[PDB]
Amino acid sequence: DECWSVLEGFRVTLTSVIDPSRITPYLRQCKVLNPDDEEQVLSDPNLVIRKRKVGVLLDILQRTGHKGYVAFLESLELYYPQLYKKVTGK
Amino acid sequence: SDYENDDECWSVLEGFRVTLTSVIDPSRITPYLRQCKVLNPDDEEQVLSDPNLVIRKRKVGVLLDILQRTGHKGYVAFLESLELYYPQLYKKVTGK
Repeated sequence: DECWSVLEGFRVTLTSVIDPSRITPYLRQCKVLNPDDEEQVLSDPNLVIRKRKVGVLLDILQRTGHKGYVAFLESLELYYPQLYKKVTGK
Repeated sequence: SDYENDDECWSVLEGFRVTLTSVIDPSRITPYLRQCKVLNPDDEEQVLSDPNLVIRKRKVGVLLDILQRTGHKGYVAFLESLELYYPQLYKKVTGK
């Protein structure tokens, strides 16, 4: 049908206002975004932007003390194994 | 002797900060960290939000293209998400 092509006139309005991370959880639960879709939308290919977001993440985790430190290292061992070895001396 | 106590553990990662922040794509690990109970949903939204319009616009464009490929089901779901989270946009694109 024609629903999406009709919405095209509003594309720039939509893209200017929406912060995608506010709606991707809803859309994932609707099963119209698969996990690879969401990872694609939310990923940060620009280094400057990525660095800022990781910095904010580290700051949030730091405020939880050792608990966040341990969970963070677990997350590296799972998703960034080479980074894990570098920061833990293994 | 403990050299990563609650007081000092983060300071030991300080020397790796530039590398950590350059290699990690945060959206890949925030779901796991939320399951470890060290990130609240509010924290995760702070991390993943995009304050730069140019970046936001690209990501929403990518999202819209993915949703368009799911046809009418994606359209209905998308409009519901606007009803809830962007009510003024919902009205605008539906004529209210």
